[PDB]
Amino acid sequence: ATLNQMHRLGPPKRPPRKLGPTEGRPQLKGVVLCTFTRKPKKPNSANRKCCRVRLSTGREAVCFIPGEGHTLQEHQIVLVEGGRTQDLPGVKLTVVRGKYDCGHVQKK
Amino acid sequence: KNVLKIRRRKMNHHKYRKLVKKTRFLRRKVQEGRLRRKQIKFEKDLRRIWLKAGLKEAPEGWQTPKIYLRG
Amino acid sequence: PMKGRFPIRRTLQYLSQGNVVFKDSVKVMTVNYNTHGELGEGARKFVFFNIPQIQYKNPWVQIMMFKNMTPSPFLRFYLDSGEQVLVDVETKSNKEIMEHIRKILGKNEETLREEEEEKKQLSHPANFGPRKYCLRECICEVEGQVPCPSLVPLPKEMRGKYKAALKA
Amino acid sequence: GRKRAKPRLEQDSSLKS
RNA sequence: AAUAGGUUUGGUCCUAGCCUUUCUAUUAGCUCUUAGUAAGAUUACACAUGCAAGCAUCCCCGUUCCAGUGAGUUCACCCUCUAAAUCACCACGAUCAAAAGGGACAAGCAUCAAGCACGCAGCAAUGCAGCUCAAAACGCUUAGCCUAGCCACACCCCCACGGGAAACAGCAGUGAUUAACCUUUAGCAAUAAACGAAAGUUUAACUAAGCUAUACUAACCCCAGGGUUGGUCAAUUUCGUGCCAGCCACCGCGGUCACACGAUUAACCCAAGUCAAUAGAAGCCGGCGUAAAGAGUGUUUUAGAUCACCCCCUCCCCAAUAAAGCUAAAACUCACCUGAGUUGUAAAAAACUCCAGUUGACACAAAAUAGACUACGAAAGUGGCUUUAACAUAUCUGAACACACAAUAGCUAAGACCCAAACUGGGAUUAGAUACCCCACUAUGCUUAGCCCUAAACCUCAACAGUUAAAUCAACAAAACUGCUCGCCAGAACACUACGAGCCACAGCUUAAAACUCAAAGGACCUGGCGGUGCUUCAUAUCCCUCUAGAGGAGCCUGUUCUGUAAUCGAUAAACCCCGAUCAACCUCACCACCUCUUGCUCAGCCUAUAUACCGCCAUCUUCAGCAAACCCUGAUGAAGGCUACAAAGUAAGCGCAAGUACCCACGUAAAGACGUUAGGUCAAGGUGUAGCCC
RNA sequence: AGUAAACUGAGAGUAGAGUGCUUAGUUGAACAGGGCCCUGAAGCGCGUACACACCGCCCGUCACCCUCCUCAAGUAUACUUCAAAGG
Ligand SMILES: NC(=O)c1ccc[n+]([C@@H]2O[C@H](COP(=O)([O-])OP(=O)(O)OC[C@H]3O[C@@H](n4cnc5c(N)ncnc54)[C@H](O)[C@@H]3O)[C@@H](O)[C@H]2O)c1
Ligand code: FES
Ligand SMILES: [K+]
Ligand SMILES: [K+]
Ligand SMILES: [K+]
Ligand SMILES: [K+]
Ligand SMILES: [K+]
Ligand SMILES: [K+]
Ligand SMILES: [K+]
Ligand SMILES: [K+]
Ligand SMILES: [K+]
Ligand SMILES: [K+]
Ligand SMILES: [K+]
Ligand SMILES: [K+]
Ligand SMILES: [K+]
Ligand SMILES: [Mg+2]
Ligand SMILES: [Mg+2]
Ligand SMILES: [Mg+2]
Ligand SMILES: [Mg+2]
Ligand SMILES: [Mg+2]
Ligand SMILES: [Mg+2]
Ligand SMILES: [Mg+2]
Ligand SMILES: [Mg+2]
Ligand SMILES: [Mg+2]
Ligand SMILES: [Mg+2]
Ligand SMILES: [Mg+2]
Ligand SMILES: [Mg+2]
Ligand SMILES: [Mg+2]
Ligand SMILES: [Mg+2]
Ligand SMILES: [Mg+2]
Ligand SMILES: [Mg+2]
Ligand SMILES: [Mg+2]
Ligand SMILES: [Mg+2]
Ligand SMILES: [Mg+2]
Ligand SMILES: [Mg+2]
Ligand SMILES: [Mg+2]
Ligand SMILES: [Mg+2]
Ligand SMILES: [Mg+2]
Ligand SMILES: [Mg+2]
Ligand SMILES: [Mg+2]
Ligand SMILES: [Mg+2]
Ligand SMILES: [Mg+2]
Ligand SMILES: [Mg+2]
Ligand SMILES: [Mg+2]
Ligand SMILES: [Mg+2]
Ligand SMILES: [Mg+2]
Ligand SMILES: [Mg+2]
Ligand SMILES: [Mg+2]
Ligand SMILES: [Mg+2]
Ligand SMILES: [Mg+2]
Ligand SMILES: [Mg+2]
Ligand SMILES: [Mg+2]
Ligand SMILES: [Mg+2]
Ligand SMILES: [Mg+2]
Ligand SMILES: [Mg+2]
Ligand SMILES: [Mg+2]
Ligand SMILES: [Mg+2]
Ligand SMILES: [Mg+2]
Ligand SMILES: [Mg+2]
Ligand SMILES: [Mg+2]
Ligand SMILES: [Mg+2]
Ligand SMILES: [Mg+2]
Ligand SMILES: [Mg+2]
Ligand SMILES: [Mg+2]
Ligand SMILES: [Mg+2]
Repeated sequence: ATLNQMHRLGPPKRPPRKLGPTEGRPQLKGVVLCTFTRKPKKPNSANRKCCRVRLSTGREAVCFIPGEGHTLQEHQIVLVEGGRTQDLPGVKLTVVRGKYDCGHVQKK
Repeated sequence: KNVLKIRRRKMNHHKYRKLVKKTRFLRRKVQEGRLRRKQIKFEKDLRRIWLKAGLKEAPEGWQTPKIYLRG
Repeated sequence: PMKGRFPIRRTLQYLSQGNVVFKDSVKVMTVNYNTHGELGEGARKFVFFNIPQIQYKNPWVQIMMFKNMTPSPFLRFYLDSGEQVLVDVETKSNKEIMEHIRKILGKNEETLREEEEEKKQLSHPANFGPRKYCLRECICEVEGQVPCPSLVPLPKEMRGKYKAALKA
Repeated sequence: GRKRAKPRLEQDSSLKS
């Protein structure tokens, strides 16, 4: 662009950054509604344990439960963090193992 | 060059024209309702003017015309 | 690279190289110059090269330019008293124009040196405060004085935790 | 549908040796 | 974004997003020794209890400060003028600083483009009709700020007469709420403030403590944890698991050799921390033929530029445009004569048969040849003839919207109608044929008057000016650039969409997002594969025809398949099928049933799995002639490429062919036949890797 | 081309066992020109969105399915604005 055009338009304006599923927050509290498994998108093959939780913000979302084995049940309290499950489309939240009702994975 | 980008646009426009074709009677009823609200929104904006200026009724001999009708 | 011809003109170093600082009387400087003609070449270079430097050193002086309004180029200064100073610049180089107006309406080097000294009185070395306004923030930074407790702990006798304990 | 790796991503230990 | 790195492809280059590495803060997990220091609700939601303003010979003064919070939000800065206040009193001043006046002063959105009285003159009466605004008015949304600090607020109604109602955004503390979570300590000794003439009195300001790895600094005889270890990126042994469990910031990993999962061992990094999530810090001088981007065309406005004086060489004509008039060829129609068929195509059917052929008359349709020309016009467009009018600008640039245009298609009204022709109807094709093929006919193509305002409106090259020397240059296109200006662009897709607004448009046009989603999308080029891919020349027992004898039908022999059986295996398109077998009544034998043996003919054994781990020996193109180390050169030292004999960048060991040898020759037939192709055949010739069995 | 065709013998392997295989000999032909739909090769091209390489890639209707958004009848709720005024 010309100097006159650069002057007339001004300094570039960044797009307002897009808040993620945590709404720009490190963690959120949630209440487990249901548990189920999701199929990863190809070429991956697995039954990845997920759950639907109602977040403290009111919105419901699907959250991946990491680790081998969990004991989550409907009406239980969990802390959820950000981070997408790469092979699960639409799953952008992760349950924090070792907080509230979700305990640490039992060794071997 | 290839026409793959044109082909994406081609299908989008075909499906849109076909969608509008299928629902042209619903869209006509929706458009009619919007024009009514548009006319009401216009009449309110003019009424706001004379009311905020201290008048109690529209200026003598003023009739707000219908500026959104096909006629 | 930087856009335009002579990109040096759009650098803070270049703009600070102006030597013309107008006296407080100068309020408006109008420049009448011609786009074409060999005798108005210095006035064109003056507008091109030096008007930016003059404005930088004199931000509150209005500078207005006028193209091809008269047969010859000239500068006219309007002073607060109401006096007008006409400077004919036809046939003069841009460097001579800058030297001319510096002589008749620019502050001399002595008047400017004084102002710089009066500014140094505003930042007294003996004062303590934020680094923005003062060289040092606290006397603890002076060698020989009791250092800061954040860096060197104080003797138990100089601490209130233990003065009250003995007294109580 | 046996996973077919990319030939360019194929790992080699020639440098490690 | 940097000293950068990873990631699109079969490959290269380019573009581009995403991500990695760095530094902070908060929260989470796990872990944690001491001392000093600094800093410390998520919430302008609700608050139990205590305290936070007194002083003083009564008056006054103070409680209008300090402390708090960040809801609201251009009252903060400069200048002018001038109060209150300080200087005991006067200050004819200084200091400090309100109100008023002038100026300046956040971000995003223009899909907020018009605001609607926003001005001026006059002593007044009153007169004029102006004022702001794309250089962003008006409006919406967001946010305390420019931090020695300032502004704002003080439960709410902007205010606080009044009303709702009964107030911690003072300190300590509590409830609810949030991922977020400090003591219901002491002292007025210091400093600050209030009061007093003063000794002094008071103060949850403050001072000194309490609590907390949030940080800094120092230390530790004793005591280390957290994460990571496929690549980016420092660092993995042995097991388990077997596309499952799980993992991953990105690319990706996991189906029997998992450095990527889990455990275990070891290692790496940091360390009283570690680093999971989140947030922030680093973002315009780059581009627009083909990647996102020159918006269909021209003009001009406020302005900008130096390409304007100087200083100069393509006026007139050819297919600009508008109007009026005109017609040569070919149609249509009509008439006479003649014929009995005409139309339709790879071939038919349907259709017509007042049909066809010759001759004559004959248009509001369309404009061979010229035109191999490259002209006119702003573009769109413009190619029969004549005439009239007529093709802006003595500096350039200048609009999605202003102004005027703008192919084809389409709309409204009235006409013309030869031919063509969506749609429709009929014929045929087809598994179907709402197509392609044939016939008929309509809207429409034409005229007139209005609209509509789109195009692959494209030299896919913005206007103007200048240069041919530099580096010629990613690639291709069209040799590479400079100055200047306007327009436009900032990953893909959503999306020529939604909503808003405007429009003679109403199933429309113009302008044009977001949410969810992804790690690509994309441009150019190379190679390979493939083509219902072109041309050319070929196959010599050879692709077709030609020549001879066969197979395909019958019986039998034999192999395979299928079925059957308690009852092997292997081969199994060419390149399996009288094949491993130059050979099964027992044996062979590896199969089935029953019985028996257990250091066993063997310093055991296994014809168990895997020919997709192999050696060995082979099929196959091969009824081929090529493979190729080592060098050299071209393409900018890109993926790539390397031949011309009157030769122009190739030289080539070796291997194969060839030669030679065998058979009856030098002929023929054998033999030979590389590299590579088919993860081709064979673990059951034998051997053997790995895994499995051992009464 | 001593080829095809026909006829005859021997051998390998077995205790024996093939209309099989290997091999020796006998008699002994016909045609050999013309073409490129097909088949395959060679050369020189052209296109390419395929690269798991046409048994490729790939578009849309419908079905199922989750995530997000738009439109939308009637109705309800909440919020904003007024006095920045007049007698
Ligand atoms: N909008 C005006 O009336 C106006 C007045 C003076 C100057 N300009 C200049 O026009 C340019 C475009 O301005 P923008 O980006 O704000 O407008 P824009 O292009 O966004 O258009 C918005 C409005 O301005 C008009 N506009 C557009 N281009 C214009 C032009 N060149 N001149 C005049 N009007 C124009 C449009 O018709 C419309 O009404 C700028 O260079 C601006 O300085 C515009
Ligand atoms: S800064 Fe001076 S004593 Fe701490
Ligand atoms: K990159
Ligand atoms: K008092
Ligand atoms: K605030
Ligand atoms: K308030
Ligand atoms: K005190
Ligand atoms: K790793
Ligand atoms: K003609
Ligand atoms: K074109
Ligand atoms: K090819
Ligand atoms: K037969
Ligand atoms: K082999
Ligand atoms: K074997
Ligand atoms: K084996
Ligand atoms: Mg993760
Ligand atoms: Mg689409
Ligand atoms: Mg922590
Ligand atoms: Mg006073
Ligand atoms: Mg003031
Ligand atoms: Mg605009
Ligand atoms: Mg909108
Ligand atoms: Mg706020
Ligand atoms: Mg309160
Ligand atoms: Mg209030
Ligand atoms: Mg409190
Ligand atoms: Mg905290
Ligand atoms: Mg006193
Ligand atoms: Mg403390
Ligand atoms: Mg991936
Ligand atoms: Mg593996
Ligand atoms: Mg293993
Ligand atoms: Mg591991
Ligand atoms: Mg493009
Ligand atoms: Mg253009
Ligand atoms: Mg266009
Ligand atoms: Mg112009
Ligand atoms: Mg334009
Ligand atoms: Mg514009
Ligand atoms: Mg347009
Ligand atoms: Mg048009
Ligand atoms: Mg028309
Ligand atoms: Mg016709
Ligand atoms: Mg039909
Ligand atoms: Mg017609
Ligand atoms: Mg005509
Ligand atoms: Mg065109
Ligand atoms: Mg232009
Ligand atoms: Mg985009
Ligand atoms: Mg369109
Ligand atoms: Mg649209
Ligand atoms: Mg709309
Ligand atoms: Mg038979
Ligand atoms: Mg068998
Ligand atoms: Mg088999
Ligand atoms: Mg096999
Ligand atoms: Mg085969
Ligand atoms: Mg037996
Ligand atoms: Mg037997
Ligand atoms: Mg056995
Ligand atoms: Mg094999
Ligand atoms: Mg020989
Ligand atoms: Mg041979
Ligand atoms: Mg040989
Ligand atoms: Mg195989």
